[PDB]
Amino acid sequence: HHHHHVPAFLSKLWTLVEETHTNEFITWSQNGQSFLVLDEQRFAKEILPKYFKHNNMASFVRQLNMYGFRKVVHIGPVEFQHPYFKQGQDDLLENIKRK
Ligand SMILES: [K+]
Ligand code: NA
Ligand code: NA
Ligand code: NA
Repeated sequence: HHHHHVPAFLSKLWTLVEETHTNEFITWSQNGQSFLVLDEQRFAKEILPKYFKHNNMASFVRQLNMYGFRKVVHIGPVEFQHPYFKQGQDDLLENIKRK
């Protein structure tokens, strides 16, 4: 029920990150506070078509930016975070707003 009013993109993303089957491509990271895409190219070819019906990483990242996700960088893989996108906490998803 936490997903009714959540944009379909975000609901689908959260479920994708949660799904254990897809951890080889995309996983929770930083104690569930961020998520990690292990290889942009592999992810865009093998995950984006099934889950989002396209194969374009820059368009997926543009949607992340639209909802206020940011990149996590060390002081290829890419890591993103949003304060209301967290492991086992889909009750927070309704807080995520568009630009
Ligand atoms: K996953
Ligand atoms: Na951003
Ligand atoms: Na996050
Ligand atoms: Na969440």
